[PDB]
Amino acid sequence: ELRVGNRYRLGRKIGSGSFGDIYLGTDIAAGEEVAIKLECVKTKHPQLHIESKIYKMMQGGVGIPTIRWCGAEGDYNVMVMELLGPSLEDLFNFCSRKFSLKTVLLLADQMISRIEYIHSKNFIHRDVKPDNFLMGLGKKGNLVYIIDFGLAKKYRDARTHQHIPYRENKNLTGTARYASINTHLGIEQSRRDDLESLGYVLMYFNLGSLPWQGLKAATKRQKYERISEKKMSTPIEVLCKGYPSEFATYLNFCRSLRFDDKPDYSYLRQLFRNLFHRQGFSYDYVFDW
Amino acid sequence: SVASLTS
Repeated sequence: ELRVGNRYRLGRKIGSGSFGDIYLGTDIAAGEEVAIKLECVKTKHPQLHIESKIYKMMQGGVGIPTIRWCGAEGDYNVMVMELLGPSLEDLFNFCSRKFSLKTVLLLADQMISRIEYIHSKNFIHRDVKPDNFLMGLGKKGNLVYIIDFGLAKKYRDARTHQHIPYRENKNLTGTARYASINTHLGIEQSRRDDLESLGYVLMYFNLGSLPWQGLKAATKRQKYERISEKKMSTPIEVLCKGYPSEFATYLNFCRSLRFDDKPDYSYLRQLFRNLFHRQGFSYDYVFDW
Repeated sequence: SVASLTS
């Protein structure tokens, strides 16, 4: 039978991205289902092995998937991961693209913490979006995991904590829908951008769509300009109209961080915790789904 | 608009 690593049976393709395809797999040793990421060896962009190193650097952190095997086999670089549950985009669609405020706030608290953990390990993620957060399986079904480190990079030296240098004139990295304003402006990403993107993710969950989503264009050149033009022309107070002020406060705080500033993650969690209590919610892990 | 882009 077809097995990567002599050990993982290849199953159906369950996802695609710029940095490889993802397949279901089965560990023949245990019958454990896994996720198998494949990257063609003849790729412009040797990346998967770097992503695997970052996963190894983050192992043991709460909400970080476990890497089971990496290696080269045939025409592919292979990374085998623990299989997680549905993504938040999956669950959003499952819930008919409506999440309650309670579910949004339960998710926000964990997502801020996942991003903080990555930053604590000296990396920025650079591709924060609903598809890249997955719920755990079974017992860990209440835990939000973060995936996809294919665009991640160090923002500071591990020993000296010297921050990487500021630059402009950069081409867009990440996804147009959730990228920070500064990314659209060509500015080097830093910690603040991961958190701004999360702010757009949270308003997406509240609204069902973002105002710069689904714009008519033709070229990809012109489409990203359309998005960058809309995102900038929509004030945060307009974006967040009809929702608690904490969401605007969150976004304004992220936009006000300087390039090398350390975010106050505890402040941002407490904005939403305070709202959670005001609403009378209990942190009982009853999500909408 | 949802494609992962590289620098």
